[PDB]
Amino acid sequence: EVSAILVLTSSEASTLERVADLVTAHALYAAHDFCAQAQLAAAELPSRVVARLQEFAWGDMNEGHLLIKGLPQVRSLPPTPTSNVHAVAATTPMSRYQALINECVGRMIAYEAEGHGHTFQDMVPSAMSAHSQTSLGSAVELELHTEQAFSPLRPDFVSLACLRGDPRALTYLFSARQLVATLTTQEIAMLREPMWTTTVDESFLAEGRTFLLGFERGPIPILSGADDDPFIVFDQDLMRGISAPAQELQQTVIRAYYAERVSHCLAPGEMLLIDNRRAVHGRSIFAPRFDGADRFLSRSFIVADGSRSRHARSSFGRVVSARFS
Ligand SMILES: O=C(O)CCC(=O)C(=O)O
Ligand SMILES: [Fe+2]
Repeated sequence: EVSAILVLTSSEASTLERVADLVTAHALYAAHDFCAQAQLAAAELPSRVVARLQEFAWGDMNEGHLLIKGLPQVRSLPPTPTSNVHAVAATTPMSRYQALINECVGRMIAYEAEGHGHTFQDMVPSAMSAHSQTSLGSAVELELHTEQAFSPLRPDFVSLACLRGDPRALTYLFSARQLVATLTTQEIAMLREPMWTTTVDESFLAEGRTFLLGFERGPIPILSGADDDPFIVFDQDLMRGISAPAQELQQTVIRAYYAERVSHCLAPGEMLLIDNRRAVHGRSIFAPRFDGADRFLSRSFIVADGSRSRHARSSFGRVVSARFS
């Protein structure tokens, strides 16, 4: 299991519910005002909660993730949308609770090329099966990855709030610290070498869309940073080793992930913060019904520094333009 857990008491959950009334702007149509109101209102959250979130945000020895339990109950939840294009989560009370927690940690951001720049994306099963694929997506394991491995503007954190869970849908987490503990000195040194080229994810592609950084990037290393607190960039579908040993080292990371990954089945009222520099994530197979009661998460992204993406956004805008990813 996860172990890095923050459990809100009923009094803390009640304070959070009250503080959410200070966030009144439309999350989709006035994203910057919505996020700025959440950042200001987050000062009213219980100090014990704020302390834990700031410690996690600092990063040093943070475990790669933070699971938050005991959020106020999801009460009049609409049916789970059958597609992930509606942005239903963005108008629920859970999205306000998620914004308050997010804005303690850092600045919320969105990407034009990822779910049409929605402040909160609906993470719901897709019935879609493209040419290469032999299954709709939930029918296969979502492989270990860091979010936007190809992009220097990738989020620092991935935020997932659970509206409806599925008991067979396990979220898998595996930290860069867990990886390094299983490797030899030589494997660690090689993972720190720029031996992997990156490719823009197919979902980021569009007619007439050109990326300033091109379609193929790198070579880049898989590991970087401090020896005792390494950062990881990984994605087997979008990363190709420049040589046979670099390709074999990707397999070594995958085997270590299967051996050491921790799992958690997200349930209503829970929120998971993933440190996108310190951990990789994945998801098991599950069997959605597309009946209105399927697994439904609200996903959002966090960056420590909004100035790093200013060149890619408009003034008082929260959306990174596609060509800059
Ligand atoms: O469905 C999950 O548990 C995680 C999905 C995922 O890859 C994400 O949140 O980026
Ligand atoms: Fe992901």
